[PDB]
Amino acid sequence: KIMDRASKIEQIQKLAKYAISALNYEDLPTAKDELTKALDLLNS
Amino acid sequence: STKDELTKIMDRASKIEQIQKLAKYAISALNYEDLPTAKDELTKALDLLNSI
Repeated sequence: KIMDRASKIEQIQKLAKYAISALNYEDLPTAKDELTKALDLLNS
Repeated sequence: STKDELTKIMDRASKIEQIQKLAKYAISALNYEDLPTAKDELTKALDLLNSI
């Protein structure tokens, strides 16, 4: 469960990195979806 | 208004950099399992992005 949660946190961090990358292209819809997914995941 | 449009490019651009910075801060916060901070940062990032 500890390692599991740590992986969930890794996934949130990865999504945030993906969003940062998308924004280098001003790819707003991609970054919106990735941030939304990171937030939904962090909530649950 | 070349200058005024450049101001806009710089401002919307400043907003995008702030969104990226908030995401970076959230990544760092999560290294400390600091969920409330990361949640606030991602929320602010998403709100700023929706304003563009």
